[PDB]
Amino acid sequence: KLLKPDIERERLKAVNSIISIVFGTRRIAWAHLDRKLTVLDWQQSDRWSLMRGIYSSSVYLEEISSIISKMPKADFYVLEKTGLSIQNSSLFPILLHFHIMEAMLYALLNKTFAQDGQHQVLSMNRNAVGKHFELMIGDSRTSGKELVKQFLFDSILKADPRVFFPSDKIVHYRQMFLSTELQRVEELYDSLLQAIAFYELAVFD
Amino acid sequence: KLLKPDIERERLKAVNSIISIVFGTRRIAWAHLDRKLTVLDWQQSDRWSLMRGIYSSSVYLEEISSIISKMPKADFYVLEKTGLSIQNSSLFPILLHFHIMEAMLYALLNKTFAQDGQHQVLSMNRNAVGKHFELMIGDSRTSGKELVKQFLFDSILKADPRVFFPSDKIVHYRQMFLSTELQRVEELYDSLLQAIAFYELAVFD
Repeated sequence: KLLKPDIERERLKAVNSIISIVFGTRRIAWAHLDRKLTVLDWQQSDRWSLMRGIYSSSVYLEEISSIISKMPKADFYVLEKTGLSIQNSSLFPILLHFHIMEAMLYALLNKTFAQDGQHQVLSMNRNAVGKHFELMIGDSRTSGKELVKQFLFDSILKADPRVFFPSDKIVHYRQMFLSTELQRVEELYDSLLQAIAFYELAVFD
Repeated sequence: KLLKPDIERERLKAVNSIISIVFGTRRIAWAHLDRKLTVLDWQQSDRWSLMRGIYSSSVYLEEISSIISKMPKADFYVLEKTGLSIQNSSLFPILLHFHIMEAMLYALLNKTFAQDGQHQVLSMNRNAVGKHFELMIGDSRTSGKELVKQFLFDSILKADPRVFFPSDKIVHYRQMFLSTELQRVEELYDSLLQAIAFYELAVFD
C-alpha cells in the first residue's frame, strides 16, 4: 500500500539515490537525495502555462520534458499517490491534471523500460507520508513548512539529523526557502519530506 | 483546429509515412500509410488489462510499451481528438482513460523531441474527419464500416482509389475484415479512415 508498483526489497535496500517529485495545479518541485540522506539537489518551478482550462498533451510534453531535462540520473523517481477518487465530480479537473502529469512522468523517466521492463518510477502513498511526520488534521495533511524549516535552520547539530544538506548547497537552499517563504510553495516542502520518508519507511527499516 | 499542435506546412507536405492510431476503452488499432496512400500495416490489439476498474500508471506503461513495440517508425503519429468535455461529469472515467492513453503516447512516440523540440505526435479532430467522409448524422458520427468495405472490396476500378492495399497484404486485410465483421471493431475502421483523411486534408490540398 505504501509503494506502487511492487519492487523487490532487494532493489529498494540497495538504492544509491532517488528523485522525489511533488506537483500541484500550478507548481512542481523535486529533491535528489542519496542513501546518506544528502540533499544533492532541491528545486521548484512555477509551470504557469498548465491548468488554464485546456488539457493539451503537447503543452504537457513541453513542460514535463523541460522539467526533467534538469534532473540528474537516479535509481528511482518517486511521485505522490494521493487520495483523490472518481466519485467526487467537483475534483475532476485536478484529478485529470494529476493523472496526465503522472502518466508522462512514468513514460519519460523510465528511459530504459522498453529494453528491461524494470519500473524506475514509483507512486508513494501521500497519506502515509503525512502520518509519518504527524502532519494530519482529520484525514488530510497540514503544511510541512515548519518541519522543513527545522531541518534547514536548526541550531544544535550535536546529533545525527534525519537529513543532510551539503556545505556548498546549504546557503542556496536557505536563500531559496526564505525567498519563497511568503508564497508558501508546499510542493517544495512536500518533495523533501517524501524523499526522507522514502528512506525511513522503505530503505532503512 | 483540424490538427494540434501546429506543424510547419513544410513538414506536413514532406511526410513519407504516418501511423494513425485510434483507441477505445477495450481495444487500440493503427494503420501505417505512406504518402502514396499504401496501407503498409493495419491491425488492432486483442484485449488489454486497461479500463477494468482502476487507473494504474504502471499498468498503462506496460500496456502501451507493448503496443508501441509492434509499430513501425513513421514521420508522424496521428491520434484522435474526440469531443468529450470535462464539463460532462458522466463520462469522466472514459475521458480519464483517453487522456492517460494520449499522454503516454505523446511521451513515448516522441523519441527525438527531447533534443530538437519537434512534435511528432498530433491530435486530429474526430468530428472533422467525420464531416470529411460524410458520416455525420446531426452531431454524431456513424460507422465507417461501409466505406472501408467499399475500399477493400472494390472490383469496379473506374475511379481513382483513395487508398491502396498491397498484394502481399490485401489477402490478409480482407480476411481480417470478415473475421471482425461480427464484432465491435470500429477502432480498426476509424484508424484507416483517419489516415486517409490526414493525407487528403493536410498533405495534398
